[PDB]
Amino acid sequence: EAVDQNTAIVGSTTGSNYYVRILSTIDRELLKPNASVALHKHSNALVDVLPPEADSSIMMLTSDQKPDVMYADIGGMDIQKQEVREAVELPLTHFELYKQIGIDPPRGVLMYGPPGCGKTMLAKAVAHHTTAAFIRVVGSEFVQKYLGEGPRMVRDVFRLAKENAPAIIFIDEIDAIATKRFDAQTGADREVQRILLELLNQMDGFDQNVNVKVIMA
Amino acid sequence: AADKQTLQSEQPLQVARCTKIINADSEDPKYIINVKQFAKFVVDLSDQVAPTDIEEGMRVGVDRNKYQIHIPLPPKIDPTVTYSDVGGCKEQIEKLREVVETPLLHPERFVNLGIEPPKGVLLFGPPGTGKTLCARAVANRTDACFIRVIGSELVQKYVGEGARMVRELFEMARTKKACLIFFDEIDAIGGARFDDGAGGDNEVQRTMLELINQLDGFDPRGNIKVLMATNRPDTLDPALMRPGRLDRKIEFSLPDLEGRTHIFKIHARSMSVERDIRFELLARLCPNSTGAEIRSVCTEAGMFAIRARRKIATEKDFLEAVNKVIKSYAKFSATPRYMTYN
Amino acid sequence: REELQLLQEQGSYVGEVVRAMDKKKVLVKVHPEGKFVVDVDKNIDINDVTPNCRVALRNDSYTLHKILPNKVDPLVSLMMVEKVPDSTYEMIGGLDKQIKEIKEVIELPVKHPELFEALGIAQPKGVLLYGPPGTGKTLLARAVAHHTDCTFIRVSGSELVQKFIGEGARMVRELFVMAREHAPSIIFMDESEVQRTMLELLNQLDGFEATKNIKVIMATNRIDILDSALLRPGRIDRKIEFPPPNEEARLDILKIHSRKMNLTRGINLRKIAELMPGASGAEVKGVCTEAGMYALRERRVHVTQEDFEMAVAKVMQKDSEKNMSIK
Amino acid sequence: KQEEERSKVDDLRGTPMSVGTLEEIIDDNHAIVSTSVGSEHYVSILSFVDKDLLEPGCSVLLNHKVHAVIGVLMDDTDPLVTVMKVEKAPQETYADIGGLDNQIQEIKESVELPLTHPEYYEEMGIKPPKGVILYGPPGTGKTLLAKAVANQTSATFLRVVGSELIQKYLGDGPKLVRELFRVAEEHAPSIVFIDEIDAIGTKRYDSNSGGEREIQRTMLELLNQLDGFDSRGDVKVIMATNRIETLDPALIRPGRIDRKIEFPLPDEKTKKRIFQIHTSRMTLADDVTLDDLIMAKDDLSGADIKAICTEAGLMALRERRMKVTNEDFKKSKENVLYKKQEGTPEGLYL
Ligand SMILES: Nc1ncnc2c1ncn2[C@@H]1O[C@H](COP(=O)(O)OP(=O)(O)OP(O)(O)=S)[C@@H](O)[C@H]1O
Ligand SMILES: Nc1ncnc2c1ncn2[C@@H]1O[C@H](COP(=O)(O)OP(=O)(O)OP(O)(O)=S)[C@@H](O)[C@H]1O
Ligand SMILES: Nc1ncnc2c1ncn2[C@@H]1O[C@H](COP(=O)(O)OP(=O)(O)OP(O)(O)=S)[C@@H](O)[C@H]1O
Repeated sequence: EAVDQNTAIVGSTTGSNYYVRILSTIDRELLKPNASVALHKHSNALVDVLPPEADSSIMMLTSDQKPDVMYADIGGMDIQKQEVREAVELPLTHFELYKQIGIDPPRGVLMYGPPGCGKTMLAKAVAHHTTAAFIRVVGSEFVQKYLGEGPRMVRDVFRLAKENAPAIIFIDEIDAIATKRFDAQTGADREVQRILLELLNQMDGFDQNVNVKVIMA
Repeated sequence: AADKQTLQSEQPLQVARCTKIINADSEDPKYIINVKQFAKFVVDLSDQVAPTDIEEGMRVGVDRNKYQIHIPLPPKIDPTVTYSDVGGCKEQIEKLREVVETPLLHPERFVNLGIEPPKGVLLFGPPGTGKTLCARAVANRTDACFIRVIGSELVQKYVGEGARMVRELFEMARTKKACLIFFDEIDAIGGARFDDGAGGDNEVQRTMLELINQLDGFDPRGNIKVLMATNRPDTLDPALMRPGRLDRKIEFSLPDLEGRTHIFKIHARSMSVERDIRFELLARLCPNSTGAEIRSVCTEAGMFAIRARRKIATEKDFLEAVNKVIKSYAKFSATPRYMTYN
Repeated sequence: REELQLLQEQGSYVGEVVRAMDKKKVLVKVHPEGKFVVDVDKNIDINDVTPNCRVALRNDSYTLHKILPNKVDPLVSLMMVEKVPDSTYEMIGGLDKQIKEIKEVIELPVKHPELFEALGIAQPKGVLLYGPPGTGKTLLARAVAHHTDCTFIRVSGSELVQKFIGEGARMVRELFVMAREHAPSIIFMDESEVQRTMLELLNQLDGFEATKNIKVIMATNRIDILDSALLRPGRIDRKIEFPPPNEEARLDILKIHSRKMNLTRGINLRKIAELMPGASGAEVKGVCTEAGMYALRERRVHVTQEDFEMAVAKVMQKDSEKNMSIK
Repeated sequence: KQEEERSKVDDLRGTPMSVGTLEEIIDDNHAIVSTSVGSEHYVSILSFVDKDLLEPGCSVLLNHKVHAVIGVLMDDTDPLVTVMKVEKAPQETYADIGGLDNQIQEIKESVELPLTHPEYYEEMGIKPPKGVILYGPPGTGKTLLAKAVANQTSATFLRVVGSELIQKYLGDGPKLVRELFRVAEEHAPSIVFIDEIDAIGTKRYDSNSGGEREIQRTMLELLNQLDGFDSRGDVKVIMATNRIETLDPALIRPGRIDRKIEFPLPDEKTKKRIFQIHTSRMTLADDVTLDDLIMAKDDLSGADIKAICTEAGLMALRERRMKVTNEDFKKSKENVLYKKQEGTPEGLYL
């Protein structure tokens, strides 16, 4: 927070909190959130402010690690393939075919089937075809020690997501981290509770322009 | 300002950080210290101290700049440690008479027959049964002496502090003749050497080793006897089940009926009742109970004797006392209320 | 600009004063640290020491130097979380007696505090709008308390249930400082620091309130079986459920989510609402979207009724399955 | 003069001054000081302040640079003592006899009569009850009967909530136990009341240190202080809960807590009086029969009756009606209980 003209309060990554005289260099409104700011080693004063931060631990693979798979490269997933195309790529260009009919933008999706139907293969191909910023994570690293840790992971993904674009961002896990059993005080209940409440409370029903189709399977 | 000038002379005289001792090397002082919070350290001393008294389980003076050892003391001390009716259980005091009284009376039956004197007992029985009474009922005949020690009194948060109180109890034991420390809850004191790669509840471990050391072996006991109480001979050590230490295992359990009549005598005579009443009917009304609960019964007949102004307890006072405790306070009131029987 | 060697000594931090005492000393308890008693500067008073107001402690000799406003500061961290200005009344259609209950519990303390305070007590504080999550409950509550426009600032109060609540929260009453300095606002929550925060709610909302009850609301799912130390009737006054919406409400929401579409004349919506089994709020919207998807795969601009019926066949079948009527 | 001696004591002090928690007497006036974080040189004490005000191991005024003891701590006005030390003997002994009458007699001849006349144990050689857990279903009268004995008294009453002892600092709660039992020691013959200590066992926080290793230490200080040593004598302490599952049995055992007292949710023969008295101070269309409400809820507490008898009047006065219709009682009771499910089962005895 800021007390007055060009003098403010910053916490730090050193552990404690400080109250600092800040320069006239940074524009007087660039300090609304707890934004990534720069201080001095010795004498602790603001020099610059960086608005984004916090990549998602691999950050989208960035270049090439799309497994190079086409539509017909998939052997036989035609309803899942075809409908994912209908609900991913056709919305991505034709926002207005959803306007002259008047329908909705998209959200996540659910898959199922026996182990060995090429379950990640569709995600491989749709990552290959697209243009967007395919941020991926996986599920079973969500179960972690500190308070709201995986919840902080989900919000890092969402804040970075809304920072980039409503482009396409991806998660692939449903099973055994988010079962429907809310009601058991049986182990890691802080973690089970924060995962379930995080999934629902960041689901929110909608965010409406972000993170196209978290595919769960 | 009664000493203010000398306080302006102690400003160049200041040393000795707290720094509890973990352990040492051999052949040399070479001790090992954690401070409190930071780290660990393998230390060596300043020269003008005694390397003798820097033993394990202690917190020494330590320099700021060189961490060299300065004078210890015990900086963790003193708040650390919190018979006419001889005749309770019957077959027990006689084995008590044996294992305590017969070494403390004659080395005639023992050394001449070629046996060692039985010095320790493993009591076992449910709680509320009179381990405390028989323990202290030893101390009519010895001289007068007794000390009582619960096991979980030694749950204090420093290494060897419990071992330091083992030092304290064994060096108070030899000061006095024919004395009785009592032990209880000897499971948390430790009989089983549970270990995997954790390094946790180890003050118990080294305290238990200190217990085996000072207990039996290396100048044995003499005119000191100590009873150990439990519900189990199951969670002990085979190093005090070393067959010449704790070898009797006096048994008792819930009293029969007549034991409860005797406890009725005991907690009838020591309070304000009338001397015209019986107790065997009450003894029938207590199929499974303890003499501690007989104390509760007598104090509850005293509660009825408070309710009305009664110092001469009727039979009805103890009737409604037992009816209170075993049927109207066992859980609420309503396990009876059907005939089917009478 | 030459003054900026003043920068070069002191990041003189925010100080934490419980209260002052006599003899020109205070009690500063520094931000992750302990009690350090010191002397004060000359340009602020012992009189200027407000109870639990932060100060600007220089760290030269811990000279108590300046006193700083804004009084808590995890505060705007929560005040920069609410920020959902949603839509209007006409896309609600059917929980209308619940809207009149929302009138009774919310809008009358907005309009007339002393027509319930003329009765002699405080006002109700919650409705516990439980049910299947997402019947438009967001849409309902956020819209109807959106049009009051200045008396509902939906904190959401539990999004980091482990980090907003206790990990920076004093005794989460930064929320209550918000409730008092934004006296027209409303607190919205989800689900033992939660239990401690319940106990400070009970320190406040048990008849000890500045700005009238404010309006603390949580709505749970899956079965109302949280820990029952919250569930005494003198902890949450009213309790309102959300039934599955009926043929009238499905018809009304069907007109709602069909209106904006490119419409074909000659349709019967009641038929579609009769086919629906009373699902929880907006499978109306599911049928509308999947009929738009059938129009998307095909190429049309008129959305006839048979397209909606194919979407009914998509998102109404399973549940299905007969040779099972028995009962 | 005195001014120069005072100034020299003030300049023995170095203006950044500090505070640390102690352990033990070091009898010859050189000391050693833990801080919060405990860095402990062989310190002195500024020898004009009284070292012997205080027992071993308590906060004093320290220095930052040579760490030396400077002054006695301030008698720190924590938010507890204003609540712990009960100011007035408030109200509400018995506005209305006929709520319990079973353990009113019990709490009387177990708390008043041993204490207020400590001469019956002279005759009969009996020890007083030190701790009695009054417990039962939520909304019975435990807090009420606590206030009842708190006004109807001749002893300095004390009232403690169980979440008062829960602060995030290290050793804070044990110090609060220390000052708590100083308050329990240094008034009078006193009646301490403790409430909500079943809300302390399966309980962990975020404004907190290592959870199971924090209030284990605090409740262990309670253990070592309450009915340990520091001779009991005549100090009345009453603890109250709703449930018993999270209770460590180390405190439930005798020596520490003698009598165990439940409370039944009452019979209809007293429900008629409790419903009447909760409806005694309002206007009501007297044709309506509370015997429906009295017979209906099979495990009612009195908070149920409280919320019913007030909320029916609230539903009537909601539309400004002085007197209450029976379907306003319907609306009231079906608000108050979530799913008023006491009909069949049963219902069909019948
Ligand atoms: N239909 C298919 N025909 C041929 N090869 C396939 C097919 N599906 C999968 N594969 C092979 O398996 C890889 C992808 O399989 P996955 O998509 O990972 O299946 P899966 O996800 O491991 O199954 P799950 O997730 O455990 S249910 C491809 O790179 C191919 O080598
Ligand atoms: N066999 C007995 N004969 C006489 N009095 C008895 C007997 N058993 C119990 N009592 C009485 O009940 C009390 C039992 O409580 P204590 O012995 O003081 O504690 P305790 O629970 O027995 O100790 P532990 O658990 O056995 S080590 C005795 O002090 C006597 O007052
Ligand atoms: N004079 C009285 N005699 C008998 N009962 C009364 C009397 N006055 C009030 N009551 C009842 O006693 C109840 C007291 O409620 P409490 O015991 O305080 O509820 P509670 O605080 O939730 O208890 P907890 O859950 O253990 S904190 C009221 O709800 C009344 O119905």
